[PDB]
Amino acid sequence: ARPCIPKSFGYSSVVCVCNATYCDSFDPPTFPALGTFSRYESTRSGRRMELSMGPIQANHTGTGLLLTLQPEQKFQKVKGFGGAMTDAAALNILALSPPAQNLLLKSYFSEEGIGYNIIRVPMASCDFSIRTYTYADTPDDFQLHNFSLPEEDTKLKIPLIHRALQLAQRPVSLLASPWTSPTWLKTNGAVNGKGSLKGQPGDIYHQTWARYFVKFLDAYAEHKLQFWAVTAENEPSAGLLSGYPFQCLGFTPEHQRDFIARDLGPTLANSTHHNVRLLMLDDQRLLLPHWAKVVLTDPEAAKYVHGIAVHWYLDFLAPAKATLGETHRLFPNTMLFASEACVGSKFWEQSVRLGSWDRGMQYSHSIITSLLYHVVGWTDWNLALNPEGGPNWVRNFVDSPIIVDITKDTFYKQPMFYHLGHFSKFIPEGSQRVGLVASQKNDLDAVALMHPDGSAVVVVLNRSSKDVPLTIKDPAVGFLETISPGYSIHTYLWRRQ
Amino acid sequence: ARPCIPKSFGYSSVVCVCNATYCDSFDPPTFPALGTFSRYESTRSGRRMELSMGPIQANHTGTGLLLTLQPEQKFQKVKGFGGAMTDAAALNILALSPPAQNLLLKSYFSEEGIGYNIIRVPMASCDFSIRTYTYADTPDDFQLHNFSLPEEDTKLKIPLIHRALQLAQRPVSLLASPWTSPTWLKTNGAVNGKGSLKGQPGDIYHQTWARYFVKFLDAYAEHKLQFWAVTAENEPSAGLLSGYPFQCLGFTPEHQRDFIARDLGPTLANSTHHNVRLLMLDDQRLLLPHWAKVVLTDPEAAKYVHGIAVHWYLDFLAPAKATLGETHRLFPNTMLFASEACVGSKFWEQSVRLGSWDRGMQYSHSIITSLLYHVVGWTDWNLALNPEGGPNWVRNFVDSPIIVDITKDTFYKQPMFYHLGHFSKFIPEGSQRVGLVASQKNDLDAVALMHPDGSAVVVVLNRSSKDVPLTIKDPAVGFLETISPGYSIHTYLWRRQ
Ligand SMILES: *[C@@H]1O[C@H](CO)[C@@H](O[C@@H]2O[C@H](CO)[C@@H](O)[C@H](O)[C@H]2NC(C)=O)[C@H](O)[C@H]1NC(C)=O
Ligand SMILES: *[C@@H]1O[C@H](CO)[C@@H](O)[C@H](O)[C@H]1NC(C)=O
Repeated sequence: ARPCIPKSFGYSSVVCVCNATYCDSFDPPTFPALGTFSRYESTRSGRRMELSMGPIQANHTGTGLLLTLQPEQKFQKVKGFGGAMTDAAALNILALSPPAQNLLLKSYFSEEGIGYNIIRVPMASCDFSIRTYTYADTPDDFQLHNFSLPEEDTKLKIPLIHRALQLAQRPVSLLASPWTSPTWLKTNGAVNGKGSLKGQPGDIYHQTWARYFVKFLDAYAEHKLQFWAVTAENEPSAGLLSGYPFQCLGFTPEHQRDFIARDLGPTLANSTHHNVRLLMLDDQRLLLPHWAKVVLTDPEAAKYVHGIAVHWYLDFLAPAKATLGETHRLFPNTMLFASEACVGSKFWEQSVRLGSWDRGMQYSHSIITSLLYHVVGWTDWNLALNPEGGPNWVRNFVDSPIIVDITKDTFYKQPMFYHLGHFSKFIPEGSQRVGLVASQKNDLDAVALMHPDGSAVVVVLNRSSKDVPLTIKDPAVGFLETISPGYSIHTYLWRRQ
Repeated sequence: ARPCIPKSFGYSSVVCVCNATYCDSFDPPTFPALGTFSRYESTRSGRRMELSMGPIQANHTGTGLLLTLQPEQKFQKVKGFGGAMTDAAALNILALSPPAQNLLLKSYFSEEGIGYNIIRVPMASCDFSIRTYTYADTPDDFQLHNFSLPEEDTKLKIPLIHRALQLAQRPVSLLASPWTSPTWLKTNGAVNGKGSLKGQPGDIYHQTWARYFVKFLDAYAEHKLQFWAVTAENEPSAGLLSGYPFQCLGFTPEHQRDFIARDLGPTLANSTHHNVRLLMLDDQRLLLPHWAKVVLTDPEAAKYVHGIAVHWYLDFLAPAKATLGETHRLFPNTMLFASEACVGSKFWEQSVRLGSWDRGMQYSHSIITSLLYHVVGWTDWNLALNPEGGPNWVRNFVDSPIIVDITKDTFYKQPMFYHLGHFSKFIPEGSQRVGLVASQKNDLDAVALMHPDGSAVVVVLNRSSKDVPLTIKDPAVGFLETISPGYSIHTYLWRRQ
């Protein structure tokens, strides 16, 4: 329907401007006849998910690199893509006037949008909140009667989550992650810094931290929202580092293991939410395969765990083979899921860089790499932030895909947003990654998956400056002749039958 | 040269039998000397455009009826006259022996015939086809790889058009019209029934439908044929009716308006055929002025519409003033044009009355009405039918100026043929209707036009049983004393210098 309204801010590309009466959107998707492919392009130079089409001819006039689809080579199945509804995000969003709010949600969740089917939901305050609270801050309340939900959950997170699910293309799943417990179960009695839970797994401190997990669940359920999964903690490696500034609860791998085993798992198991899946190690990729080795090799924990959740900090190198690769090898039946990613901390980079293509590229390179190493789903950090890059009670240190300019009632869509969309919109839940063979060495990143209905989808990223001539072969349909422009991103689709 | 060979089938008048060795034909056209007028005469009693000549008098003594030419009451200029090359027609025409054919084509297109200067051409199958087909029946071919012309076009319609042009000496203009789009573009997936273009204008369905016109014109260009104009759709209103039996595609006027502005207009504009004119509403009179108001008050639609096309059901009433007149008043610069007419649609009447005089009169009466109300030219329906009024695949049979009996290798020219001829032969493209006031109430239908060379033509029709004596005054030259025999049609021509 409506194209991108560009705006430069002195970066290598532009964002797209939406206010309360215009936003760039998509038409109900079409499915071109067997023999016909669809392409979506976004370029640094300015193009933004633009639909074009062409032939899958059975001749082969292309003499460069070949990408051969190998549909019989079958890999993991996809949970889906989304991002987190942090206090920050909820606040920045409700700054906007209601019509702007809807153009915004639609952008993320609608078919006119990019089809998010996941929302990560922090359990009380995190660094991206305007205050440090938990759901039971009243002291020595061990059976949890003053367990309540603040204005924050009741007015901000929850009604937006409802609206998000109304607009949604597809069914949406919900993920929870606690940052810190009530401070009267902490070795340090403080929402941050080197301070774990009190006593040892099994004891009453440990048993209450588990009941809070259940309570959060009942509480969100009165408002009629069920969770697909919860993480055991967000970033527990962090609570062992003295002077950690954000809300954090320490857990050595050995500690998480025994906690899940004796407390979290059994408590969850015995409750009406026994179907909510538990995820472990909600923390950085360099903590694997070790953390997995420790938690899962003990039978009594492992039987509760459904997946391992990881974090991409896109400012840092971290070899996938040695981390995720090795992790799948050691437990091929244990799913890998990416529960947070963000970029913007390099001290010398503005936290929010409006129209940064490099950052979009970094995003996609990260998701592709993800799926080539067995990952079932990728989840962004904040849905929306301000131009400073907040509101964060400690410091802005990360960008976001949508930035909200409250003073001008407009909001902007970063190259990030579209580099994500090239995946989330075209890989429904149930899709399965399938083989895809390069004919030769190439400066491109590629990935191929297969829709539920059995149609193909291949994302191609170019991070070099040079254009790249490319042929994608599909054994059933024939050859798809194309060029992949420098600094670009294509998502190709087609029927196979 | 050769006169009509008459034969009767028990109706009020005769047909002119023609075969492979004989057909009634005209001498090469001449002009009356200044001071003399020319007459062509057709009568129920058997005279078939008989040529005679007589003097223009200096003075006139009388109390009887007086038609006064008003050379300065200048009105619409004239595009011309012709008829439609439907599959049915081509098929009938092409099933006679070759010399039977040439004679049939010359009957319509030569100077020794009635010199048609328009052929309307259906873009694929109508109800006067023997099979349903589009040019793009492969489903979801949004790119129209498999767009093409089947035999109906390539061995029937085109060859016959080339031959028709060859024989014609006035330049012939072609007009093209689609009944249905491919079925994958339509909401109901059928060639018939309530249905329309999917989605909304500016979308992919609408963009394709547009491209289809251009492909259409591409293909006909490759066979060295250019079209003067196309219609936005044949009988759009019909596509809006539950149960509709034959090829169609339904537009509300808003739909048609928006389609024209957003898709059809631009697409034609950005192509080699931009010169091709575009006519809106290829439907019945009662839709005016409404449809006219809806399309023509939107300037993004108006800039594309070169005129308004109307269908004339002769068995059926419409008030000329409240329809055409009013429309001319609102849009004097959008030409009215008649794209179709037929007799024998109405449920209770026979499709073919061979030799029906009553039918010819119904023709000229209403072609004169057309001219009186700013219609710039006229296009009959099927050039040739069979004695059933077909073939037609929903059995939607109706009459035709020429009826072909293949078992006898013989075709029959009807009163309609000559009734049309009285106009088509004597009103070259560029003629301008002028005023003609009567001196008193009277049973005649008349019309006056001036040719491009400056000389006069007046058609006089008598639908009463009684001879009317009358005089035509033209101040430049004098008086024509004549009689309109009862149940007759006369065409008069004279120089003015
Ligand atoms: C076609 O029509 C012509 C004219 O009607 C027919 O020839 C005439 O009819 C009879 C038969 O010989 C003769 O008395 C006349 O000499 C003919 N008249 C003229 C003007 O030619 C002829 O029979 C028909 N042709 C065919 C092939 O059936
Ligand atoms: C369309 O046309 C091409 C070339 O003429 C042909 O090889 C192909 O098989 C056709 N496709 C379909 C779907 O009919």
